[PDB]
Amino acid sequence: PQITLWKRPLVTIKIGGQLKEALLDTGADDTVLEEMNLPGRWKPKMIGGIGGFIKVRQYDQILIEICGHKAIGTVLVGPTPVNIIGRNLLTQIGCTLNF
Amino acid sequence: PQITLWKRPLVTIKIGGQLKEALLDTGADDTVLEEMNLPGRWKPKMIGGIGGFIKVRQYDQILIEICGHKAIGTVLVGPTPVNIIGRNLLTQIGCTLNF
Ligand SMILES: Cc1ccc(N)c(N)c1
Ligand SMILES: Cc1ccc(N)c(N)c1
Repeated sequence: PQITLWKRPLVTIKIGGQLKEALLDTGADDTVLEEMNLPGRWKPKMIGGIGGFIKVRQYDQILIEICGHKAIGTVLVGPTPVNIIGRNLLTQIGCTLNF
Repeated sequence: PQITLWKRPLVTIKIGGQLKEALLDTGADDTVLEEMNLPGRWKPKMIGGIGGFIKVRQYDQILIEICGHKAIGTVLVGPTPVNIIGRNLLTQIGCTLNF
């Protein structure tokens, strides 16, 4: 689709059997989701932004559907206040910025 | 232009006579720039993100060129580590996400 920016670009995602909403975030290197259990093996990670840095759990080769577009890759889970879809997954679904 | 997301979407901006680079950030409600002097009247503001909240100075009706596209509006200045072009200005230059 083509998404405009008058509101926050929150779209529907599906991950580990659950439906969520997530922000398509061209300013996020990585994908970061609110707390949730996800399969198996993780390795710690730190991410920073405005205000500071948080500890997250990194999970590799995770399947995630983003508005009907399936992608497999790295998902981080931790104390973010919004689910964020970062460039790691945006590249996979073919996402571009246009103006 | 059409920008892909393999790298961070850092583009050239011009503000208050200076050339800078800034991230086109669909995850930022607001525009936020590293420390710099700018004309006249400001009113305090707080912004949050990952890790916490920072204090910024809000400036209204500021002219800013974003890759050749001129926009006037609110610019915040404060201790951000990257210059961020948020949705307030992205809407003005006609910026959309497409996939
Ligand atoms: C369900 C699942 C969990 C972790 C990994 N690493 C993979 N590939 C798949
Ligand atoms: C140069 C300049 C500074 C502040 C404001 N508010 C405006 N409009 C213009």
